Amino acid sequence: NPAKSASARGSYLRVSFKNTRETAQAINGWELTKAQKYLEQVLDHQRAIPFRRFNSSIGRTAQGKEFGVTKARWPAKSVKFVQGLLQNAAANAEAKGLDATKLYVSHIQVNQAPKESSPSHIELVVTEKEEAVAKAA
Amino acid sequence: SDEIVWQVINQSFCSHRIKAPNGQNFCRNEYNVTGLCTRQSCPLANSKYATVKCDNGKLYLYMKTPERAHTPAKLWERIKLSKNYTKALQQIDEHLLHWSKFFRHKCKQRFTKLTQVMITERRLALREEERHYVGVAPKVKRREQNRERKALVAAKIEKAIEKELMDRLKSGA
Amino acid sequence: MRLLVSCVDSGSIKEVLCNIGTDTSVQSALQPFHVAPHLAEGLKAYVDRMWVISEDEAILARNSGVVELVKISKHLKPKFDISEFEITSSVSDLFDDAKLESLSSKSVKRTKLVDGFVTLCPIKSNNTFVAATKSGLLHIIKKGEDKKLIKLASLGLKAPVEFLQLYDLEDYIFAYGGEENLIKLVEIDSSFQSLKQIWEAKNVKNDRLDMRVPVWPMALRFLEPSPGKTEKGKLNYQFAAITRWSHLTKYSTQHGRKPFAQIDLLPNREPLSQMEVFDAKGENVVSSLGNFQSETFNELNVITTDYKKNVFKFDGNGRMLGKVGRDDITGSSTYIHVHDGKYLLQGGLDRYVRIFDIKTNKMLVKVYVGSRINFIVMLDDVEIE
Amino acid sequence: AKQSLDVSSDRRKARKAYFTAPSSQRRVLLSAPLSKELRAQYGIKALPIRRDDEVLVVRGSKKGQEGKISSVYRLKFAVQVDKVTKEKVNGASVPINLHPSKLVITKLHLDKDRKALIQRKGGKL
Amino acid sequence: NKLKRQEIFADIKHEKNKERHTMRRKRAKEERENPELREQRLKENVTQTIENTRVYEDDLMRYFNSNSNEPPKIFLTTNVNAKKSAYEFANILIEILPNVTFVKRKFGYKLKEISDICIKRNFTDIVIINEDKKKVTGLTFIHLPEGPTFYFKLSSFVEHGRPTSHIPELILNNFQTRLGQTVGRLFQSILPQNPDIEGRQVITLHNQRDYIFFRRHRYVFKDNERVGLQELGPQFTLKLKRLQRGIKEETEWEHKPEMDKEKKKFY
Amino acid sequence: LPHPKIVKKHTKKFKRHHSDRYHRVAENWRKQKGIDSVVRRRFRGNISQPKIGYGSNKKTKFLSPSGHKTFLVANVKDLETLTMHTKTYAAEIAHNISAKNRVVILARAKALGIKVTNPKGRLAL
RNA sequence: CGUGGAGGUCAGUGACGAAGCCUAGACCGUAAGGUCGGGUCGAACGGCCUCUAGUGCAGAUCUUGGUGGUAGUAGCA
RNA sequence: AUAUUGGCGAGAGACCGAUAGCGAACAAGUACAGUGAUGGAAAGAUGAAAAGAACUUUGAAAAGAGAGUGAAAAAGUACGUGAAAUUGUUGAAAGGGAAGGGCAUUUGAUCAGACAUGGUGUUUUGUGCCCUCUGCUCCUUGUGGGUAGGGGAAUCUCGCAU
Repeated sequence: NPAKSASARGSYLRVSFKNTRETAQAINGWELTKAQKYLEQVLDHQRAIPFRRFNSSIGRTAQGKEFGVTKARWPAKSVKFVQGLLQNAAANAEAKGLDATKLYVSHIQVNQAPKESSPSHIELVVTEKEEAVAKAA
Repeated sequence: SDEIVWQVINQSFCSHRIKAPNGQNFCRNEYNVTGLCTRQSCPLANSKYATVKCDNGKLYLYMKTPERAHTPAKLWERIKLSKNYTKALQQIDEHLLHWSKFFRHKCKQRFTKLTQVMITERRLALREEERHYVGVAPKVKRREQNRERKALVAAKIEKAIEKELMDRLKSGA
Repeated sequence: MRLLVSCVDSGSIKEVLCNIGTDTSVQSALQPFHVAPHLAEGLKAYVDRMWVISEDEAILARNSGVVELVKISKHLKPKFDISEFEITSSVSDLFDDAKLESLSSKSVKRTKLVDGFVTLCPIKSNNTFVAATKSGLLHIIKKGEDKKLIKLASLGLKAPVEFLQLYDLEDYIFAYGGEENLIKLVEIDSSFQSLKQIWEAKNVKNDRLDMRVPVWPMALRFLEPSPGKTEKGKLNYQFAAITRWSHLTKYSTQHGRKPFAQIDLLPNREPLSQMEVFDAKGENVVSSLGNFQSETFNELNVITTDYKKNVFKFDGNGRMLGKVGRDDITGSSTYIHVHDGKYLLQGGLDRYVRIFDIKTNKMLVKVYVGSRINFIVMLDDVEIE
Repeated sequence: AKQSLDVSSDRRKARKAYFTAPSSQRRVLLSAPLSKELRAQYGIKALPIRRDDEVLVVRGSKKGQEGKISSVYRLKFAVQVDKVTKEKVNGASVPINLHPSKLVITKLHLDKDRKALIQRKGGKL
Repeated sequence: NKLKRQEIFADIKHEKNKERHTMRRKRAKEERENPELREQRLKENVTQTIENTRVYEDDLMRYFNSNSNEPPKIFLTTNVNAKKSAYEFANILIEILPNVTFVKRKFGYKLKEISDICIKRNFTDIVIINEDKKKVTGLTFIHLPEGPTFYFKLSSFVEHGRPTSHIPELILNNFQTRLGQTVGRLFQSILPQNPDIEGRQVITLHNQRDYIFFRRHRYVFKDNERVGLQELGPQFTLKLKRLQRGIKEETEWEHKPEMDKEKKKFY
Repeated sequence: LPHPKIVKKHTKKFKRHHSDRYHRVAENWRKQKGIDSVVRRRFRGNISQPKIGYGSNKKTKFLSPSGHKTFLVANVKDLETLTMHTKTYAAEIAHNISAKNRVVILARAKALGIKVTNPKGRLAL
């Protein structure tokens, strides 16, 4: 339901496409708080991003073991854009009058932009996770 | 002549043929018996030529002599055909006296199908159908599709129920 | 101007007091000086037909079965003189609802099939009236010298009757009709005790499909009698009628019992009602009743109502002349009238009174009443300062 | 049909012309007609339109709105009309561009040379 | 030219965004000093939405609509020869409307003859659903004697609640117009006036443009001023057309896309 | 009609060789021409090529499932040529005929007894 | 069988949506192809009888334009 | 009288329709490259009207989010239609060192699938182009066409509704 979601686009972004595909997918379907915290931890080298498609010559680390992968890296610039976005999406939702505590990145998505440059659009979309229910006899 | 009208219109253009996908041809000359453009079936090649038409509910037997070729206005020579199908067929056979069994019959035929289309009354008495065809214009099929998405958004039903639940069960305790 | 507005959902009369140019739909525009409810007698008893007699006297008819006479009185409340309404006397129980609920073994469509009055009009300065009902009953009501009404004679007609129209072109008579109940001419006596059917209409020859053409005349007017040699045996009565079935039909009795011209006004045989005579220049061409004062059909022009939202104008030949307020009316129209020949009084189910100028086809007054209007009458058009 | 040889019928030569017509040629190209009352008082169909004349608009969304012409923006072949205005969301009034063939003159702005224009065309003031 | 323009109204839209955003920082800095000046931006500078800029009796209740004294027996039916989806719509109406005796429509029986049947067996309402293509579209609500009679265009429909057999609470939203509180005056009647509170089910009828939405829910409370709710029942919309006044004869309203040219109005 | 049982002979589409491998080469049938080609030499397992034997029974040709020959009707005059062949031809209303016009072609064809192959075209309820 | 234009014709179709584009959609024709429904769309187009031609593509280390894998690789002294 | 790819000015076309047509429909012999003689592109279409998105909000900036104008932003000065390659997301399916193809079926998902409703033979009535009384008019041959006024069904299925 659109009355429940807030989106935040960003376009023509001078970021490596390939890295973004990763940090996005990494964060796909996470409770916004646990999600934002995780991007701090990649910044501090606590946790790494499970690179999966575009991953040739990524040096294996234990931090990959969290996910199911051996290869994983810490990319700054990418994530810098993605938490920049999430921060925005959060604020959109607060204008829309939502519960931020239930929130989660329902659909994030990244596709290339016009061009040498290699720029890239991003659109993440966050949603209230709907619960709260009861019955009678 | 006629055998020289035919083979010109037959090939070299009878500017009222319909080529069916079938290959079949169809003289749409509002006068012919069989809808098909065919020698001894086109009212243009052939010079003696009959038909039934309707006008109102009045079914006439038009006939075209070859005497009258000089004078294209008084070409057809029509006759009201009774309206008891039984007398009507006898009515027909009377006039066709001594023509090509083609007409002699194909007219009886036209006559029938046209009569068994006084079955419009059968659609128009047992009408009263609560349906009637509505055109969908594709402008409307936007204004009435792109405006709902906007209403829903501007509605926000949840916050409305939230209001008119709290505001209900604060004065119904 | 001043108006008497028949209401149904409150069941009353609303007094309308405004200027020319008044609109209840624009806030920056003119607001009407007064709008007051009077005689709120409920949804079960609403006024069908009114008659205005003079300055301080008007006669009504309710859907309970009643016929009321009301004295009007003016007083003050800038410097506007509103009206007070007081029922003098009432003649009650005049419907015969049982005659209807037996006839319509599915005629067309009405599950409750309530009886009302079709006409409330004078007969001949006379103090004498005629009220006709769909049940077939005609009631002759006279106003007594003591300002108290008395019913003189109750007469019966072959129901159902959807209209009745008198004849006041001396140069007593009337003509009536309803659903599958053809147009018929009735001469009545000066005692009002005797009715006689001088002439009955014949329906036209079948159409293409040889089906019978439906007869359902909704309204009729008269035109001043035919000139020429008056044939013996045949009567002289020119009168046009309208049907539900989009037929504007035109009968001259002198010519014959079928109408000389049955004319379909619209496609699909659209439902039509109310035959209002008007002139193209905003003039009066008609009697106090409403029949056309002319010896020929071709000078005649008619405003009519449909059951969608459209109020049409036609000539005596069917040529469509123009929709009235094609824009502003959105609901059905119940009641149209050609006041003075220079104004229109339209107000249907969209619950607005609309006053239209005849000449420029332009809305003058739009007044929200909140009830479905079923009748309007103007009283005066003198402006207020 | 085209009888003279001096006149071309070519669409290319024609459009080009109209879209490059200098201001004075354009002056003629914007000819409102006169309303039926003035076509009788003046015995003439149509004039080139100037500033402070009254106009009533026929065709378009601004149907039956009458005004008094503000400016003949001849560059854009249009006539900004006072009161016939659109409202932008910042509250600022913006003048709608009507076009002289869709307007109609209700009241003229008479001058010496404009009186002489009517006298030229067969008028009677 | 194109490529001048393309490198102009790019740079201008790079000048303007800076100038715009600078203007908001120097705004935000003196907002930390003075809150009072911020309040004066919010009196003057309006959002100007479509709702802000909208363009501008008890005897009725028992005679035309159904009331709290009777059980409203209601006669559901489908359009001649309808398919699975139509019946897949019946069951939705069977759950939500009261003593709906669904019936199959059996050709002929024009309409007045139907009324005669429904007078006899003594119904309150006729409700009739239609399909053009394999989708449900039209929905009619006729009141059986006299007959104030509506017709609607469902747009939406869909299918995680699994509702109880407790009777659901009504709510209605935005109806200032008298044509509105006639449709308000419809549904008030056509759905139950029973509701048992316990079971905590709520059917809504929020109108916001002229698009009337309809949803069902499951409200639950916390003593901390807020109320949660889970989606239940069918998704939907309607749109009024007609209003016939007579059983079918006459009109009153009838949507024409002539409206829609208006961008506001609403009813 | 008590039509014969319509034999279809070959129901699969005759695709072009390799129209599956390359996106440039199209599903529109074209003969192979290289003399080293297997398709042209009709080796086993390789795609079936259109030959004249697949030709349909002349009695049943053009006949649609309904057992009517398709026939395009533009307007209500063109329809009324089949006044005599309702048992044999099916009035395909043509694709560009509008909404407002169609509803009229359906009125007649229902009345005449012509089975329209494509009703519910543009039309709703 | 198909494409651009010409003459002729269908008192042809057409903002109640021409053409184009899609389409896990239908029909026809051995096939070249033709027709229809649904979606997008926004201003012109089609059959028939004949004319005419800068007329039909898988390739030419084709010509131009656009985009991949190579690769986040070699690489940034 | 004849010549005439220049110049000055017209009128034309079974010509081309933006990778065509002059190189060039547009800041074109322009930008640009070369020491120089020279070489030399690419690039058309918002909309009817800028009504080009006010105002609130997130960000030092780049862009977003609400909200609105417009018939349409499924028309945003990256602007008519918007193909294909190719790319992301989601859903389904398959995957033990090859995939796509042909013949045939299975399963899964999915799409169609009559505003079909009579036909015939009888029987009540009621009407009309029916019977019958009186006509009026267009024309070419009897085997004519159009259309009024009355009356009447107790004869008549002649038609059509019940």
